[PDB]
Amino acid sequence: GMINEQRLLNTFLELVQIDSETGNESTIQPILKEKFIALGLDVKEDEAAKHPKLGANNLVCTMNSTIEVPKLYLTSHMDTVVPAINVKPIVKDDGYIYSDGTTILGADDKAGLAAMLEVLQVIKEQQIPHGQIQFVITVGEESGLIGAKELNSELLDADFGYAIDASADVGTTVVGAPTQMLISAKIIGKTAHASTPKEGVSAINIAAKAISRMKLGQVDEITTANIGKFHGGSATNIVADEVILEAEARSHDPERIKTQVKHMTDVFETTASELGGKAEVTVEQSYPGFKINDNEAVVKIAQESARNLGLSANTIISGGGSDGSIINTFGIPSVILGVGYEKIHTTNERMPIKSLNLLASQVLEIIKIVARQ
Amino acid sequence: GMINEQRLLNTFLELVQIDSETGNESTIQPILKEKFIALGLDVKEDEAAKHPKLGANNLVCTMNSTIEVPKLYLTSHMDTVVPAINVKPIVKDDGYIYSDGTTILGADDKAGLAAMLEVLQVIKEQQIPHGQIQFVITVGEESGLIGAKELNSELLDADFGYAIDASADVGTTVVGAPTQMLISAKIIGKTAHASTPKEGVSAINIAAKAISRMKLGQVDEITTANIGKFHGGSATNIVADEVILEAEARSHDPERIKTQVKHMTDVFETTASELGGKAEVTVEQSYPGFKINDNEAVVKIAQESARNLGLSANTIISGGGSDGSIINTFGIPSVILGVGYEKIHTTNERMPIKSLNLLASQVLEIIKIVARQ
Ligand SMILES: [Ca+2]
Ligand SMILES: [Ca+2]
Ligand SMILES: [Ca+2]
Ligand SMILES: [Ca+2]
Ligand SMILES: [Ca+2]
Ligand SMILES: [Zn+2]
Ligand SMILES: [Zn+2]
Repeated sequence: GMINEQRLLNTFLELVQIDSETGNESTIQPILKEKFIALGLDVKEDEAAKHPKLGANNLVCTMNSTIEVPKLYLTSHMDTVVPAINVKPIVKDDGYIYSDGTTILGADDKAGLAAMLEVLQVIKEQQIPHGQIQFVITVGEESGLIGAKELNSELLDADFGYAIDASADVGTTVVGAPTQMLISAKIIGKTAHASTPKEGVSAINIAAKAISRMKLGQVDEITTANIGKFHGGSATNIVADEVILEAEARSHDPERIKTQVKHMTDVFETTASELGGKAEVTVEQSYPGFKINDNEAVVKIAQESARNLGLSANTIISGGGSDGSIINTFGIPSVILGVGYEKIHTTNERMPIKSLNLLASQVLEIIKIVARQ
Repeated sequence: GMINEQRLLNTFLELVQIDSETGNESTIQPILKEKFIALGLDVKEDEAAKHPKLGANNLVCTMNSTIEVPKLYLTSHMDTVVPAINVKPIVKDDGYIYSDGTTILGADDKAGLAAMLEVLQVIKEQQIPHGQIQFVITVGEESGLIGAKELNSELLDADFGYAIDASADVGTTVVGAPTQMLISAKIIGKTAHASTPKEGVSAINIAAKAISRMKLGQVDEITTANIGKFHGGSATNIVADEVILEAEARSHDPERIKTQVKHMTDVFETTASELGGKAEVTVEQSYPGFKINDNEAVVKIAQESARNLGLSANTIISGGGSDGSIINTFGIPSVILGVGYEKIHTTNERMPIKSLNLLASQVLEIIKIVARQ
């Protein structure tokens, strides 16, 4: 075929053996920079390292057009979740790459990086004509898309592109994603001895009553909410005067997320006030939602590339975020390609070899389709 | 007049400055033993020190009759709550003894001990006739009446007596105290990503809903219940699969405490099961309740002693336990005398000097009244 399977596997295995836990990207980043320079790209850094939760700058690597056709970008993230120091990957007879059980594999997202490096090597050695391609390697994706948020957008020059970073089968494309917001609550009551409970106001009882009347779980077909953490109270014989709650909400409609966050806020505040306490609520947007139209070129090209390789060509809506959630806010239409990694963020993480081969073949195919528009 | 007020004050100050945080009674215990022996008492020790939460044995100190009249016992506890290392008491012009604000005072319960020692010294030096009196000095009262629970009851020989350890004005007598039970619940759900909440079952939602269904606070006129601790969940983006609740219940009716604890147990178990989780509920009796009939000799002698000293002579019901709650289970009618200590278990704890004088005078009067019967 086109891609070198043996080389792609070796690249992937090399990459997972470079320690890059999120916020500690300073080892992997110079190595990736030098690899993309070695492949003939002009590699530029932004100033993301200045952020105190990030260990190196983002990389924006540009390959000149050798044809005019559309300007493409591709993105993967160089960081992994914890624990991912000294990953010892094992290729098995079942056709899956595993960790040894002591770490994550870091297929999320070094499969995406291995796929990008293999494709450039294939393009070089076969002189495949192509348009302009940007390879955007981010830091801190696993700390809440922080590299993407600190990205110098003037370094980008693209009509559309692809985040190689969806939890879906290879050939499935994520065409929309939700807005996510964090909602935290501090519920204050009044301390008393537990024998004289009329002298106090229990923040545990207020928080429990609030939660019991709150729209939570699958709030509707396109909206979710979850209380992740509930902590409060020091002793059985004391009326609890403080509870801390940490929650989230997600929706694919911006008006529904607004209503849901206001709802949670108001339920906490008015339940606490009714029972003689008070609620301090604070909110933070993690990322904004998007939906790319089904007839946009970026979608149809993704689908054609899947069809050409005998894959589903399905388009789905994700339950969460990626760097494409942020890059979409720059006005560059972006969809998220299935990588086919499994059990990510756990020490059982694994990568099917056939999926790595197809992903690499798909990214090549996308570049060729864009090159013939 | 009869109690030596300065000597009483000096004895109190001496005792508070000997560290006896609960479980670390090993230093104060032999110091107290020598004081009781030097005042002419036969002192016996049990084997409470073998208990791994207790640092010394209880002391049972017996004073033979110099008359036949009823056999009395008096009890105080030698331990204090934390923080009570390096207590630096201050006697102020407003008529109160304070700490320096970095520790508790330990008026609870060294006011009781001081009162006892002074009364013994007045009896000795004035040759006041008396019946048999036992002075029962416990350890671990502040760890849940643990020394009283380890007490060798065959060392006791009394018709009735008094725990000098109530949060009430001097001349007020506690004639009843409730049953307290601890109830703890581990609520288990099922983990899932917060974007797909139907795949999981939130233990936070279950635990909150259970609490909203439950009778809590002032359950009725003589029954209380409190959720003191509520802890669960690790992250906003994960459906929480575990919550630990720690609760209590109290009642002056031993059947209503059982009904309440069954009610709480049943609501946890049925709510968990309904919503697809489970509830593990464990119960422990901290201490049993009692109520001494108001016409009993022990109550009438406490009230008479109070009236003789110009004090209210009220009888109340307490909100909590004491060593008297345990000693009553041995069949020795016991009521709890108001000590007049204030803001106990806090670094603002204080002792009115006038209350200390009246308490020592009251204990002396009770011994005299018993000696006439
Ligand atoms: Ca930094
Ligand atoms: Ca990830
Ligand atoms: Ca679709
Ligand atoms: Ca011991
Ligand atoms: Ca106490
Ligand atoms: Zn990823
Ligand atoms: Zn006490």
